[PDB]
Parts: sequence; structure tokens; C-alpha cells
Amino acid sequence: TIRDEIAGCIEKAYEKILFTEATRILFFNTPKKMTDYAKKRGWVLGPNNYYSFASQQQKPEDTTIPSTELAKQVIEYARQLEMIV
Amino acid sequence: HGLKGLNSKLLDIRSYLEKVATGKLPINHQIIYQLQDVFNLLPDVSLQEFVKAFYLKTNDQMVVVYLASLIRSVVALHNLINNKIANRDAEKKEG
Amino acid sequence: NLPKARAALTSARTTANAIYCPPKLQATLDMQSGIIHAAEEKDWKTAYSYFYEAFEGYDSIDSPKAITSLKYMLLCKIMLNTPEDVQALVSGKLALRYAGRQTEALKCVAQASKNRSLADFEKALTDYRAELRDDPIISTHLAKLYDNLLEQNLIRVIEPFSRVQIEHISSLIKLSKADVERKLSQMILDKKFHGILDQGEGVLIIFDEPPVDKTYEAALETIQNMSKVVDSLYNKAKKLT
Amino acid sequence: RPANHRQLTFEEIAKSAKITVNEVELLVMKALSVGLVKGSIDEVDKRVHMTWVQPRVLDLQQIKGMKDRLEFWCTDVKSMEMLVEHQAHDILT
Repeated sequence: TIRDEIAGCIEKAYEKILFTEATRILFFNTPKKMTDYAKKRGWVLGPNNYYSFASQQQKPEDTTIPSTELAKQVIEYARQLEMIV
Repeated sequence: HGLKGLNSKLLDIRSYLEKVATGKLPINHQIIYQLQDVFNLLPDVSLQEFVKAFYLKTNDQMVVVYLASLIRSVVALHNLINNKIANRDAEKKEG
Repeated sequence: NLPKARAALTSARTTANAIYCPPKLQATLDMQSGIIHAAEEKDWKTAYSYFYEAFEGYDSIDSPKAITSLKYMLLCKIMLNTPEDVQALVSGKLALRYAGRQTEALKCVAQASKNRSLADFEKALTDYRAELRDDPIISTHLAKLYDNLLEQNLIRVIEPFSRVQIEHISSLIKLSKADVERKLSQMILDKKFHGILDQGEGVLIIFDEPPVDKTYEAALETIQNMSKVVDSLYNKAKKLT
Repeated sequence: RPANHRQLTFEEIAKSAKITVNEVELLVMKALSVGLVKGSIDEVDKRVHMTWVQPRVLDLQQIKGMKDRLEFWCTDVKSMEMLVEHQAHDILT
């Protein structure tokens, strides 16, 4: 329950953390757990380093759609003004 | 306005399709498509092409909702307070 | 010494009405009232008005004293730049009476006040340097002018187009960061100038946009409504218990 | 096209009308005086913006193209217009 948090906690969001820096927390030497991370995370496997590309991540806009539901909010809002009336 | 607006929309668009089929002339011409293309300043088709009018859509509702929020607050202060005042003055002083 | 000048002026307040007729005291006291109060920088027009009062009382006196009286009053018109009394004094029949050499140079000094025009002001500054020496306070008279005439030519260059580069617009005033842009930063504080600068790319942006209309008209009325309920809380608790 | 898609890029005019970038000004601005389009031109990105439109004649594919994008305004608005009639008929009565 702590081991799977190394992937969850550390990011999002950091830029790039070096190879042996992540190994300092994971201990061992070159375990298959960090190898399974390179699969699971994905994320990135870089040489002598790890990357968060791309980028930081997914670049939320977030959305231009909520302008729709804003008109939906006025529907019941104008209805509440008519309930009084 | 949607009923009477869009029913003549369907009655004419079915007769305009009938043109190619039969009843030609009227060609018309040209008055039919001309002002229809004046209707085409906004179509409005998928989807609404409002990217410039999107933020402006809610921005026209900006103050309308704000005042409706501001008026109902003080109108309540006029309605709620004054009702409670005059009510308890008659209610409890009678018995 | 301002306090010693006023103390000598304060003793003259009861001295003018002490004897029978001044014969001229209060009129001279008015000119003395146009010195210390002028050093106090109370009102530019009233102090200039005391020179007009003294000039009305300077009729039929020693001419060297009258020929040097226009040195102070016409150069006082230089500091003000808006006395509004320009045409009243100098165009009257009493002020045109002096044809002497020293007053003819003062007649164009009174015209130099009507001139302004820093192109001309910096020019005649050397020609009138002799009259500049007779100025009772040489710095303050021309400092309030030069500081005021500064933005007079600045509102000309900044007006036509909205945004201007800060390096060239401050090149006519010869420098940017030290004083000007700090004085221009004070203009937003004095409300005389509405805009904002850019330090990195050097572009001054002017915006009068951000109004305050609907908001203070709302919250300030609610703050008053807080006194409606609190004052009614006395009625509430009194009738119930 | 149904557009908008109103503002147009100069490269598109340089494709269809196959005109050089320096001559697009005289091109589209002359149409402003002719009266087929009133749209001002955006010269920062050099994109030519359109306003209004000039209709000309008609074709058999234009009627079929009409019924697609014309009645689509009829079926979309009346569908949600019933939603205005449905919910808000109770507060009226």
C-alpha cells in the first residue's frame, strides 16, 4: 500500500526525476518493480532519468462545453423566479 | 414563435422540394433562396458556430442573473422583515 | 526667517490701526501679507491680488520704489500661469503708465506669462535671467512652473495614440527610470493619468476601463440594512420577553 | 458551406483564387465596394473575415443541401422548444 503510492503520490505533477533518485525510495538495487512501473505508469522510460511528458499532463483547457450547462442553470433559475411568482 | 415559425418552415421546404419534382415554374425566381441566404447570417447548424458567441452567450445573462440575485435578496428583506414585524404585533399583543 | 517675518508682520497688525490714519500701512501690510502667506503657499490668486492692492496703493509715490514693484507682481504672474487677472491689471490704464526702461522689460515679462510655451520659456529664461535674480524665491517660482509645464507637454505627446513606448516618450523629457517614470507613476496616484506601464518590453498602456457603478450601490446599502435588523432586535426581544 | 467558419485564411484565397499574398488586399476589398461581401479583413494573421453573403441562382444539389441544413434548424429548435413548453407550462397554467 506504500509501494504503489510512489507512482501515485510523486506525480502529478513534477517535471523530471533522475534514475537513482527514485531508486533511493524504492531501495533494492534494480528491481522488477520499477520495471513494472515503466510498464504501468507510461508516463515515460528515459535514459538515466524519468519524464512526465506530455505534458504535466494532458493540458486541461478544461472544456468549452460547460457554456451549455450554464444555459441549463438559467432554466431552473428563471423557473424559481416564476415560482414566487 | 417556434410553432408558427417552424411550421411554415416545413410547409415551404416540402413545397420547395416539390419544385424539382413538379410545379416548375415557379422557379421562383429568384426571391426564394435570396432572402433564405439572408436568413443564413447564422444557420444555426452543428454546432451553433457560437465559439465567438459562447462566452458572449452567458455574458448577456451576466447581469440579468446578478440583478435577479440582488433584487430577490432585498425584496425578501422588505417582504420577510415587514411581515414578521406586523404579524407578531397583532398576534401576540391580542392574546 | 519666516516666523520672524510673520512676527514682524503680526506686530504691524495692531500698528496699522494704532495711529490716526495709516496713512499707508494696511496697503503695505497687504504686500507683506503677500510675502509670508505666499511663502506659506496658501492661494496663488489671493497673494497675487495683494500685489494688485499694493499697486493701487503705489500711486503717486517714489518711482524707483514703483518701478521695482512691477518686478514682484509681474513675475508673480509667471508662477501662477492661471491668475485669470492677466488682462485686468496690465491692460488697465493704471498699469500702462510706466514707460521706463526697467518696466518695458517687465511689460514683456507680463507678456512672457501669457506666453508659457516651454520652447519660448527656455529661450527667454536666459534673457530674463536678470529679472530672475530679483525673484524673492528663485527655485519655488520656477519649480512649480517647470513641474506643471512638464505634464503640459506630456499630455500633448501621450494624448493622440493610446499606447506608447516608454523609452522614446521619455526621451523628449531626456530620461525614464530615475524621476520621470516615478513622477509618471505618481500621476496614476494623483488620478491625472490613467494607465499602466511595462517594465520589460517598455510599452506604456493607457486604460480608463474599470468602472465602479453597480457594486458600491449594492453592498453599501446592505451595510445600512445591518442597522435595520439590529435596531429591530430591540423590538423583537422586548415584546417577547 | 454552412460555415462559420466565417473568417477565412489568406492561403485558402491563395488556393482557390490562386492570388499572391500582396494582392489579396485589392481582391477582397474591391468586393466590399461591389457589395457581395461586407466583411472586414484581419491583417494581423492576414485572414480575411466575411460578413453577410451573396446568393446566386440555385442547383438541384442546393435544394437537397438546403433540406439538410435548413430543416435541421427546424428539427433542433422545435425539439428543445417542446422542453420550454413542457416544464414551463406548470408555472403558467
